Amino acid sequence: MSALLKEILALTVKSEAALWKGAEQKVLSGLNNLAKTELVQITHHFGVNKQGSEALWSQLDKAAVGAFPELSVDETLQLIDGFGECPDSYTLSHDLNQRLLVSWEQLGKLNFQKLKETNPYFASDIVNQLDAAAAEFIKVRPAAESEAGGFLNSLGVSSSFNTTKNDIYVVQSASGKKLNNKEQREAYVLEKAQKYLKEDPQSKILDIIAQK
Amino acid sequence: MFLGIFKDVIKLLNKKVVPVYFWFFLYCFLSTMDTNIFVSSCSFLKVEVFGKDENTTLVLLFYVFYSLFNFYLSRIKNKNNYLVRKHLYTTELLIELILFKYKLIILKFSSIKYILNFNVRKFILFN
Amino acid sequence: PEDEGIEQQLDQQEVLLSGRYDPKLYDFQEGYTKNPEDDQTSLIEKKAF
Amino acid sequence: SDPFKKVERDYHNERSVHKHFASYPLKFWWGLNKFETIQGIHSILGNAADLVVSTLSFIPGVQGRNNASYIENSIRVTRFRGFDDKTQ
Amino acid sequence: QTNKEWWNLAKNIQDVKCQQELNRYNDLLSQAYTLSLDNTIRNLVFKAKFYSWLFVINWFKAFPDDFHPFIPGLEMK
Amino acid sequence: MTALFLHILWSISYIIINILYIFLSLLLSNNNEKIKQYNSNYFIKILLVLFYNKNLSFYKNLLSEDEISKIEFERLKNYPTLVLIHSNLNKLEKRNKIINSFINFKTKYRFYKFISTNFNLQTIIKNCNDKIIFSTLLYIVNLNYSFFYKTIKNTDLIVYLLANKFSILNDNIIVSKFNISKFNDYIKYINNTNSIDTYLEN
Amino acid sequence: AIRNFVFKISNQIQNLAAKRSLAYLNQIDSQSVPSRATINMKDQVTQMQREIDNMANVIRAQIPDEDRAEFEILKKYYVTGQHDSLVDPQDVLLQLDRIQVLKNLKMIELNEE
Amino acid sequence: NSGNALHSEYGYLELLSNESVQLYKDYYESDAEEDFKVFENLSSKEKLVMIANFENNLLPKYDRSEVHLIPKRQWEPAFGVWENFLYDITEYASFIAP
Ligand SMILES: CCCCCCCCCCCCCCCCCC(=O)OC[C@H](COP(=O)([O-])OCC(O)COP(=O)([O-])OC[C@@H](COC(=O)CCCCCCCCCCCCCCCCC)OC(=O)CCCCCCCCCCCCCCCCC)OC(=O)CCCCCCCCCCCCCCCCC
Ligand SMILES: CCCCCCCCCCCCCCCCCC(=O)OC[C@H](COP(=O)([O-])OCC(O)COP(=O)([O-])OC[C@@H](COC(=O)CCCCCCCCCCCCCCCCC)OC(=O)CCCCCCCCCCCCCCCCC)OC(=O)CCCCCCCCCCCCCCCCC
Ligand SMILES: CCCCCCCCCCCCCCCCCC(=O)OC[C@H](COP(=O)([O-])OCC(O)COP(=O)([O-])OC[C@@H](COC(=O)CCCCCCCCCCCCCCCCC)OC(=O)CCCCCCCCCCCCCCCCC)OC(=O)CCCCCCCCCCCCCCCCC
Ligand SMILES: CCCCCCCCCCCCCCCCCC(=O)OC[C@H](COP(=O)([O-])OCC(O)COP(=O)([O-])OC[C@@H](COC(=O)CCCCCCCCCCCCCCCCC)OC(=O)CCCCCCCCCCCCCCCCC)OC(=O)CCCCCCCCCCCCCCCCC
Ligand SMILES: CCCCCCCCCCCCCCCCCC(=O)OC[C@H](COP(=O)([O-])OCC(O)COP(=O)([O-])OC[C@@H](COC(=O)CCCCCCCCCCCCCCCCC)OC(=O)CCCCCCCCCCCCCCCCC)OC(=O)CCCCCCCCCCCCCCCCC
Ligand SMILES: CCCCCCCCCCCCCCCCCC(=O)OC[C@H](COP(=O)([O-])OCC[N+](C)(C)C)OC(=O)CCCCCCCCCCCCCCCCC
Ligand SMILES: CCCCCCCCCCCCCCCC(=O)OC[C@H](COP(=O)(O)O)OC(=O)CCCCCCCCCCCCCCC
Ligand SMILES: [K+]
Repeated sequence: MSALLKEILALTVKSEAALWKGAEQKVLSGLNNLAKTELVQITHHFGVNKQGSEALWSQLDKAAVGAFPELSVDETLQLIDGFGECPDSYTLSHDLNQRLLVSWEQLGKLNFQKLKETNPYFASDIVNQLDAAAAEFIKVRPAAESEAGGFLNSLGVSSSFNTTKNDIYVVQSASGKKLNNKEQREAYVLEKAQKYLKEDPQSKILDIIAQK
Repeated sequence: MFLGIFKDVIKLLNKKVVPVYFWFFLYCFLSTMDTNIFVSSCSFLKVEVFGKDENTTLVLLFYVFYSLFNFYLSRIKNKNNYLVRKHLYTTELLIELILFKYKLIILKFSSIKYILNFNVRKFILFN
Repeated sequence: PEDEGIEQQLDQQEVLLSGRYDPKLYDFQEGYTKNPEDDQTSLIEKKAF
Repeated sequence: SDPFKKVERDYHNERSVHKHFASYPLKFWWGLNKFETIQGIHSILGNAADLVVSTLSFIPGVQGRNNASYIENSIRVTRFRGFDDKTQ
Repeated sequence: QTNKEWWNLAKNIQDVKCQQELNRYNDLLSQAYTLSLDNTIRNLVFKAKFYSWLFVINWFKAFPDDFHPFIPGLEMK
Repeated sequence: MTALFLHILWSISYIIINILYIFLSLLLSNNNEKIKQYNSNYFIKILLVLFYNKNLSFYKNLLSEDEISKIEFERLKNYPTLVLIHSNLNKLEKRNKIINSFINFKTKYRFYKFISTNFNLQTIIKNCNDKIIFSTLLYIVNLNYSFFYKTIKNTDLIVYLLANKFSILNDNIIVSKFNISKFNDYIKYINNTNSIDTYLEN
Repeated sequence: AIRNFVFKISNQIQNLAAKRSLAYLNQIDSQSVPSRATINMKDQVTQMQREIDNMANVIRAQIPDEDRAEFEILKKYYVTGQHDSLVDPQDVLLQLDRIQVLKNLKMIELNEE
Repeated sequence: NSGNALHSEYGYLELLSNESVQLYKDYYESDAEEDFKVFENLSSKEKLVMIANFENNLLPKYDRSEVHLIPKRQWEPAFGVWENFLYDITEYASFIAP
């Protein structure tokens, strides 16, 4: 158990073809013997080191799906990271991606709820920061609508939350460092847009920036 | 364009802008108790509910039933989910209560004369 | 040109430099008081004056 | 129902207790008519309601107020005349 | 020449460097005149006389809010 | 009830204007092409800003996308009560189009890696896992800026917001939003804004 | 004639409005009366804002430490969260209830100790 | 667009008060009977008094009054009283007024 995990760690660090083959066979045979924690750790280690046979990953996908309900937050994060940095030829069956997608969204929603309750200004602070340098059309967006039902939704009329959006954003650095000028900000935005375009040629970030 | 105006009139009278409750209130306001269909036939409402100068017993029973039902619904709703935007009217009431609680604190620890002078100065600046 | 702005500056110097308004010649007082009392204005106001 | 019994006069009924304790906390808001501001608010609402009735009077069975009639003007105008909360 | 109540109010009031700004707190600083007394009949009579006389004497003073010689301010702070 | 009172009076004004609009159209040249030439007039723009909504037939096909956007922008900027009336009228749309995103785990993680590499999520949220912060930020964007998904790709919008936010400074910043048209905001705004800080670039 | 006269009225009105709105920037008016009026308005505004803060400070000092946390929440909301739509008052209410839960627990302990 | 001042218009005013105090110190530099410590921590009224005597010596000393030409729209007899009147109104609100 502990020795086998250390052996996998050492072999992965060495990054030798024969060692990877030996580790792949050993883990594949001992998947049932190893517990959920060991399976998650080895899956994470393989992903970060970028090695593993397609059959091994396919069987790991089956194991993760079967044992998914008994996973903690740390276990879920490690599996997400490992399956994120997985070999390219690892087209997964349409059960694990759904589980990872659902789990990741739930973690974000729960984190948002916990942060908002602890500090009601958490959501407001983020939105102001995002909208500080945003374009005018971005600020023109409508407001949130009340989805609650009842008399106001069935027999009454509920006034909308939209109000005038002519506001001035004053940005001040908490640390006190000098802020970037308009030219510097434009260069920063342009550089990021170019990087995103290279990763995704179909991105329309150029048009979005050009709009305003 | 006559069709366009007619469609606009229908939309302006839509439920989302003119509540059906307003129409029901308007119908009750315009019609008498003998012409109102909702109550002319029903003798209980026309006599036992709205016909008694003092109906404390029935009023109390109705309020108790309504209170328990709404307490149950609110408890169920809070238990199930809470990350749902609430209506503006309910939000404003909660805002006013929180402001009122703070205002009581200020009044408790501050003099009436100081309050009056501060408010007068603030009003003068606003003008 | 006899510019309005420049001429106003020049006449101000002419009036003040005429010597008729020398502070040495005047004993500044409140005036409105029943009894003769010196200027009661604040120290900053005197310097501004 | 039987409204006739209520109409019937009775020594005990007339001198009995008509208003009970529960009604006092529920009906004490009627004393706000003392204030001129409250009287102004109610008059404005009444005038606004009359205007709505007049505009919608075209439908059969609904007749709005006529300014010619003296009774309608007198009652609408003298409702709060001489109001005194001290005298029962 | 002040009391603990005024000092407590004065220290809490912070970031004020102008007498005109402090005069805006004159009513708040007036709370230092606690004049604590019981409401016995003799005291109740004295209170009525003392405050009525205090109103009359202030009328003869006729000082404005700007000049408050008996309300300690910035200099003592 | 105040909103209903404003809506009814606005509705009565809207009906009267349209009746006048029809009467003028029938009396004058009665050509839509001629009418469209005056959409840039000073007063015509005010009339549109006053009585134009996407859910009504008034100037249904006589305005272009650019003109409509400008009219909406002007109303949303310097007309509080009109925005209240028109915002309520917008409820009649009942669009209620909710669309999910990041269906494929592969794409979602790749987008997360790019954001993590090019940006420091610790600034937005402190003492939290990067993946959790990434998921939280996506939820925030969906709640707030989902209006643009009809035309703007979600990934592009998220990158644009992140790039602009970090352009100001690659560190924690404090943002204050004020509406100088309002008395309370203006007094806070002038009080909080100092010339020395602006000169020092703080 | 008529058109020129109308413009002359407009020219004087526009000059009057421009002076009435931006005379505090220049020194055209001797003694800088509009400039001192503008400075006075800002001083009154800043003092009023500072006076509100000072009033909170003195109450904060006198408030019992048990409910000092509640005072901080109420003070912060009254200054910031009141005018912000993104700040849900329910969360502020929830914080108050959590404080009330602790007070209720302490109350019940004292009664039934 | 408004009679109120913006944030960028207050830093300039603050400099004027500081400049006025400095101008007084420079001119009366060679005066024994002058204590400049009094100018430290001025009151709001005291600052206003100093601002009253502030003077900017880099401004041009000539009168800035001048004449500006705004071309008119000649009356068009082909339109009529109302059409020309509306043309004048929109022109005034659109070009002449701004
Ligand atoms: C967001 C919220 C959501 C809520 C959700 C939940 C809702 C739940 C449901 C709630 C429902 C609630 C509904 C009800 C609420 C509304 C109720 C309502 O309408 O009430 C408002 C009610 C409306 O008034 P009203 O009865 O319609 O007014 C009559 C008209 O004035 C008619 O006046 P009149 O002409 O016939 O005679 C008086 C004459 C005025 O002539 C006089 O001068 C009258 C003088 C009378 C004697 C004064 C004696 C003072 C000495 C001390 C006391 C001596 C003992 C004798 C006292 C006798 C009573 C006065 O008045 C005028 O003409 C004045 C001009 C009117 C316009 C200006 C308005 C100013 C305010 C009104 C009061 C003005 C008083 C001025 C006094 C003199 C100042 C120089 O307002 C008042 O009660 C008055 C204003 C408030 C006063 C507050 C006082 C607090 C204590 C102060 C202590 C310290 C100072 C004491 C000394 C006095 C100052 C020096
Ligand atoms: C039923 C008839 C109704 C009509 C007639 C009404 C009366 C005539 C009109 C009088 C109008 C002018 C006002 C004169 C009295 C002023 C006294 C005063 O300022 O005392 C300050 C005294 C000291 O206050 P402090 O200096 O601010 O600080 C006190 C702190 O507690 C700090 O204190 P501590 O913690 O150190 O504890 C000590 C505290 C402890 O105090 C307590 O709280 C302990 C409570 C124990 C039980 C209370 C009931 C026993 C006393 C009854 C009063 C005498 C009989 C009244 C009936 C007469 C006709 C049959 O004791 C004291 O400090 C001394 C208290 C002695 C003053 C009150 C006694 C006289 C009041 C009655 C009027 C005087 C004229 C009567 C003429 C005829 C007979 C000679 O304050 C009070 O205690 C005032 C309390 C509220 C008094 C309300 C009026 C009297 C009610 C009596 C009960 C009657 C039945 C209820 C129905 C009434 C009709 C609605
Ligand atoms: C509402 C319900 C009923 C009333 C309930 C009770 C009252 C509630 C409200 C008031 C509560 C506060 C009570 C007062 C606490 C103490 C306040 C305080 O600290 O003030 C002390 C005040 C400090 O102020 P400061 O430092 O001079 O600064 C002056 C600033 O102006 C700053 O001045 P200030 O703003 O601080 O002024 C102080 C003024 C603060 O309080 C007030 O201003 C009063 C507010 C309430 C009354 C409002 C009435 C307004 C009237 C107009 C409205 C229309 C009325 C219509 C009436 C119709 C029906 C009649 O204090 C008072 O006068 C309090 C009077 C309280 C009794 C109120 C009732 C009076 C009734 C009188 C009736 C008429 C006469 C008798 C009958 C005649 C006909 C038969 O003075 C002292 O410290 C006194 C020191 C003692 C020595 C004085 C020596 C003077 C002579 C030498 C002068 C030269 C000095 C040396 C050279 C210079 C220096 C080197
Ligand atoms: C004038 C025209 C009248 C025409 C009459 C025609 C006959 C039919 C009338 C139709 C309306 C009534 C029936 C249907 C109502 C439907 C309600 C509903 O589901 O809406 C949900 C609506 C949803 O809210 P939201 O849209 O999200 O807006 C949130 C705002 O927070 C919520 O507020 P808001 O800003 O949106 O505006 C409502 C605001 C009030 O707004 C108004 O002022 C309303 C103005 C009139 C509106 C008229 C609309 C209907 C027009 C129909 C006629 C059209 C004719 C067309 C034909 C052509 C005509 C030429 O109401 C309140 O919240 C007031 C609550 C506090 C009580 C105030 C009164 C007592 C004074 C207390 C003072 C307390 C001060 C502190 C303590 C003082 C101590 C001394 O919920 C509410 O607003 C709940 C209101 C609960 C209180 C209502 C009852 C209190 C009195 C209200 C004001 C006076 C009017 C009373 C009726 C007058 C009739 C003559
Ligand atoms: C003591 C009493 C208490 C109150 C206090 C006192 C108040 C005193 C107020 C005095 C106001 C003086 C105004 C003088 C203006 C001078 C204009 C001018 O330069 O003249 C040359 C101008 C020469 O024409 P042009 O510019 O060369 O153009 C001709 C081209 O051939 C044709 O050019 P185009 O074809 O290329 O394009 C234009 C053509 C294009 O076609 C149109 O646009 C025609 C539009 C017709 C109206 C459509 C709406 C129909 C619904 C009824 C009205 C409801 C009100 C809404 C109106 C919307 C806007 C039109 O339109 C025209 O033909 C323009 C002339 C239209 C005249 C016909 C309509 C007159 C009545 C208007 C309504 C009056 C208010 C009634 C209120 C309710 C009574 C029950 O003269 C005219 O042709 C029109 C002169 C009109 C003089 C009006 C005098 C009225 C005096 C009595 C006032 C009281 C009325 C009753 C109400 C009482 C309430 C208490
Ligand atoms: C229909 C009813 C009408 C009622 C109208 C009654 C009007 C009475 C007006 C009296 C004015 C007196 C002015 C002189 C000063 C009085 C003392 C003072 O300044 O108060 C503060 C004093 C000082 O109290 P303090 O020291 O706590 O003051 C607090 C403020 N600091 C912290 C600055 C000190 O208060 C008192 O001593 C108690 C006042 C209330 C006493 C009430 C007694 C009973 C009253 C019964 C009703 C009225 C009499 C009967 C009327 C019959 C009519 C038919
Ligand atoms: C078991 C349920 C039976 C009834 C079911 C349908 C009821 C629908 C109508 C609701 C009741 C209306 C009664 C009107 C007649 C009347 O009250 O008649 C009794 C008196 C009549 O007043 P007047 O003497 O001035 O005419 O009413 C009052 O004093 C006012 C009481 C409120 C009435 C309106 C209802 C308000 C909401 C009730 C809950 C809030 C608390 C109420 C007090 C505990
Ligand atoms: K200005």
